[PDB]
Amino acid sequence: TEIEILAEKIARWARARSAEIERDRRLPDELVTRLREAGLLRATMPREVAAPELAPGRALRCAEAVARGDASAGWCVSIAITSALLVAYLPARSREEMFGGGRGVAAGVWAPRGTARSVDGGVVVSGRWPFCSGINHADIMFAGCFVDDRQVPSVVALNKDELQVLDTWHTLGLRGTGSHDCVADDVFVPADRVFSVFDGPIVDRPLYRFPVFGFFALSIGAAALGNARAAIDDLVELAGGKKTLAERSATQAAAATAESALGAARALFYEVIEAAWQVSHDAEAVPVTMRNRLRLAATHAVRTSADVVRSMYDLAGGTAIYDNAPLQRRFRDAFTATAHFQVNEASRELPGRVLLDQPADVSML
Repeated sequence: TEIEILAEKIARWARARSAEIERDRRLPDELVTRLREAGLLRATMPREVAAPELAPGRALRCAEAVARGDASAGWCVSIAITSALLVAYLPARSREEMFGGGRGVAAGVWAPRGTARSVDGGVVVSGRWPFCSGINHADIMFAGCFVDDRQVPSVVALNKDELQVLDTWHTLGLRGTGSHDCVADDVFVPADRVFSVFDGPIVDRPLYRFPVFGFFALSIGAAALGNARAAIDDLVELAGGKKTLAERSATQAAAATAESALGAARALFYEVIEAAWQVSHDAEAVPVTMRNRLRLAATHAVRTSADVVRSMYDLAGGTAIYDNAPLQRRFRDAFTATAHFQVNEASRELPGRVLLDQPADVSML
């Protein structure tokens, strides 16, 4: 069957529904079903819950291919396969309750915005989390919080049932991601469903040795990269018959600059994923040096993708300002992705610390 091939087929479906995806701020049910049937929304869950436990380079290649069809759809894949890693941090019994037998699609917001009081058998958590991508089609939301007075934050596995989904996702781009805010109000969480990411996974296999904050950052890079490739596709198709635009010296120098910039960002992206994947098979934890390279490459990929899409948009000139032009949505989507905290310009400083052998807190690298 081959999941990469299914990803490319689903990308073409996402492209054909892209007007409706943006209009409704959500993926159509038929597209969620395709994604679910191909295993893409649970690809990185462990084999014990009937899931592919797909290697991370393959999973990220799948996210990128769907993003080339539609950036919001690919982003949904990115967040679902990142969230799905946390299924490996649940004790066997709550894992089987929420995800057993092919069940459960996860969303996740890592920021520790909740406050959790400890009680008999569990905790009581309240808080509000912005930018919950995929909450429209997920069952479970992993959310970060502080438990009692601890200074190391925790994660609680909430059911969408007990949450209030507010209609707040009115944004420049990535509209289909429906990344609304979610509110918990005195929700009880059994102990079964509270953990620290910093204690490591219950399932101790290579996919879960792969750095989990690195993977999060890389999945945004994958969606950005797939969006940018689609923008170059759009410009090349326009330039042949616009009068021509293609026959003109600045256009080809710019097309050449963009193609080599994107190719170079893409090549570094997969080179560092493959190198970290190899050492994820070794006894010791993946070193800080390797984790540093994953974050460098993720940020570079998102920022280069934005530069590339901006250049294509600019070359299209008067065509791309109109709502019916494909480059306009790529532009809007690319400059929503650059705002994410895992891959913004500020995320260059800590990985620069490491490079310069300076004292650094690398707990979330």
